[PDB]
Amino acid sequence: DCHLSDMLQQLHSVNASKPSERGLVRQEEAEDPACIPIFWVSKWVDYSDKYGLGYQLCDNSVGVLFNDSTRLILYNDGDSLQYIERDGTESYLTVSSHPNSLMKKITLLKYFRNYMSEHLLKAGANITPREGDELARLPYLRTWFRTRSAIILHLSNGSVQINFFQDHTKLILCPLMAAVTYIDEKRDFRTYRLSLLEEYGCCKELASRLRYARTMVDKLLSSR
Amino acid sequence: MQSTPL
Repeated sequence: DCHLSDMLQQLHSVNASKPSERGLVRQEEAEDPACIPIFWVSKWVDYSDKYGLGYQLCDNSVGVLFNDSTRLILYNDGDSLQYIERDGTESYLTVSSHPNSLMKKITLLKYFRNYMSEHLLKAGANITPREGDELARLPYLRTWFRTRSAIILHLSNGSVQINFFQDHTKLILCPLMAAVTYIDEKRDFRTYRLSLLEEYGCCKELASRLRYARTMVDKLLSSR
Repeated sequence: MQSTPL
């Protein structure tokens, strides 16, 4: 589908332009709040040792990527489900309609959702998401991993999100908008167009985060 | 492992 290849290309162009080594960095000029994401990962729990990775999207929907490479998504209505098999095949169900084969997986998903509500902060709680574009589809988590510095989450709409552990800063990259939103140590959020970062530059801190994102994106590519 | 707590 080309999303990751496109993202790698956008990050290579911006990083090749050396955005922190300019006479006058004017990061604020690259700002475009029109490109705020529809979706990002708000919370997560890694129980990969035997259940899977659970997460919450900013619209209060929840999902799990189970150890058997399957996924299950609960919409924010609390009932509408989407199940996705190993090879991408998608079924649409309800928790009311009770296919016995998924009751254990649904039980687990509900435990994850309860766990996240009771114990975990909502990243980007102070962000109004962009309105989705017409028959707007809920994404699921394609791939994820974590290093020592960060967790890297690749959603099915092409966006990748990198949450750094040390300082709690967060990047969300969208290859469709060709944008990056940066969430600061103080939870301050800005969305930037990658083409304008090329033109105007950005501080060292974001420059390093974007260099790290390219290598993370190459890694995501190498799994393929 | 966990995301940031309340």
